[PDB]
Amino acid sequence: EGKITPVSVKKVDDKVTLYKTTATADSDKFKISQILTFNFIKDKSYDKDTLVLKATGNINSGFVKPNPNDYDFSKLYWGAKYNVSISSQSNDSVNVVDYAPKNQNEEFQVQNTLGYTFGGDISISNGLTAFSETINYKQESYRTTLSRNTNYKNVGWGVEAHKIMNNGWGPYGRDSFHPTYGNELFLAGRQSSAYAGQNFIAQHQMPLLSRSNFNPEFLSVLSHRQDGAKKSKITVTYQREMDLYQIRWNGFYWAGANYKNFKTRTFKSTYEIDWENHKVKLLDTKETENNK
Ligand SMILES: C[N+](C)(C)CCOP(=O)(O)O
Repeated sequence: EGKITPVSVKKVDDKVTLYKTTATADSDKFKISQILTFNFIKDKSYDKDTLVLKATGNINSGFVKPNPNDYDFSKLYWGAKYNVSISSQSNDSVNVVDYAPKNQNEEFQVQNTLGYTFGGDISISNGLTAFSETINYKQESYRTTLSRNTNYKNVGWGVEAHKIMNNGWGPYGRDSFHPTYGNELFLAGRQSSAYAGQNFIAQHQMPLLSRSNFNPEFLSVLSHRQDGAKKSKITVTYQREMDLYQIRWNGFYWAGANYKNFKTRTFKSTYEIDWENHKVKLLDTKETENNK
């Protein structure tokens, strides 16, 4: 649910003209917000039309705190992985050619610059030309990877829990497991004389992405061959994988268990890109849930 701004035009040289329009689609229910800025680059010195899409917005973590009254067993849900996907769903003249980030990255702050040079050259550099854009996001304790299904018409990224320190313990991940204590990701004490509901570390000691939200900044470059249809379809998906983290007292010690992607919340928008008129039109939005 949202709006699409009118198109703004910026004539660079006599060769290049930039056109921009921003679309916003939201899921109030899942607390996901997609802000999509389509930058069309018309370059007379290049035999292809270029589109630089910047995807920003918000994806809530889906965090659910534990019931403090839980005595011997308790659980909480946390935002373990954020997935953003872009797909060219029609028109064989259109392909996904470049993107940022373009490689795995576990730095606390991801910063990249994408530049377009007169003549068609796309360059991506680390840190913050006829056109330029940047991506900047914080992902402390998490790691960004390029989705396995990335190909000539598809690009995706995953921002997943990676190296999470408890106090000085760790690092722990979605898969860590101690032969005795299980996954200790958010376990406060192995022998705590406490209610289970009160034996997790505090929210402020957990990564911001795990208990708050993720503010994505991703860039995808689509190329149009200048032959065939002027319009094409594109889908943009924002998703969170929520893990069920639970702790239990067995009479002797505390042990933890993390169920990976136990709950999934997904928001997908479908737009029709009009490469001739530098506009986009919302065709559909779809909210989908998975609950194991
Ligand atoms: C914090 N931890 C539960 C992951 C490791 C053990 O801590 P502790 O029970 O020795 O205080």
